[PDB]
Amino acid sequence: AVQARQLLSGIVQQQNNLLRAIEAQQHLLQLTVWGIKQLQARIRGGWEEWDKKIEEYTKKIEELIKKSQNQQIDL
Amino acid sequence: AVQARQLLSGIVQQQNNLLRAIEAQQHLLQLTVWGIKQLQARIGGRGGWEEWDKKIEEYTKKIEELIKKSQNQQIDL
Amino acid sequence: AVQARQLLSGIVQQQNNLLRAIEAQQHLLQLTVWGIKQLQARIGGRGGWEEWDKKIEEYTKKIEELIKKSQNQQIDL
Repeated sequence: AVQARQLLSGIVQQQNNLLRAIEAQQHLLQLTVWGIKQLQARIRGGWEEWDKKIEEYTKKIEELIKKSQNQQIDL
Repeated sequence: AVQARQLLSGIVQQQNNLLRAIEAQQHLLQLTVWGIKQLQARIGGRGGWEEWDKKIEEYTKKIEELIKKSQNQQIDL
Repeated sequence: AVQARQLLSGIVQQQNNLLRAIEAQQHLLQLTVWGIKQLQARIGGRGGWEEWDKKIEEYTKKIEELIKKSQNQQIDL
C-alpha cells in the first residue's frame, strides 16, 4: 500500500520528466530545421518532399505531445 | 483494485504515447542529418567530418536498437 | 501481487529504455547543432543568429537538467 503508492507516484513523476524532455527536444529540433532551411535558401527546389515529411512528423509529434499533456497526472 | 487498474493502464497508455513521439522525433532527426550532409556536400568535400559521421551512425544505431527494444516490451492494455 | 510486480517492473524497465533513447537523441541533436553552426560559419558571419543561439542554449540546458533529474529518479528492479 505505502509501497505501491510510492512506486506508482515515482513512476508517474518520471513520466512527467520524460515528457518535458521530449517537448524541449522538439523545440530544439524545430530550431535546427529552421537553420537548415535558411542555409538551403542562401544557396529550395527539390526539397519539396523533404519539407513535406518534416511537416508530417512535426504535426504528429505535436499531436502526440498534446495527447500526452492531457494524459499526464501530477500526483 | 479498480483504482490500481485505471492508474496502471493510464501509465501504460502514457508510455506508448511517449514512445511514439520518440520514434517520430527520430524520423525527424534523420531528415535533419541528411539536410546537413547535403549542405556539406554542396560546399573540399565532406572530408574532416568522418568522425562526426561516425558518432551519428553510433547514436542512430543505439536509438534504433532502444526503440525496437521498447516496441517488444510495450503492451497495449 | 505477482501480477502487479511483473507489471510494475515491466513499466519501470520501459521507462529506462525511453530515457536512454532520449539521451541518445540528445547526443544526436547536439551533433546536428554543431553541423549547422559550422555551415553558418562557412558561408557575413554568424551575426543575426544570436537569438537563435540563445534559445538552443536555453533548451539544451533544460534538457540536460531534465535528463539528469530523470537518471536520479530512475530505478533498476
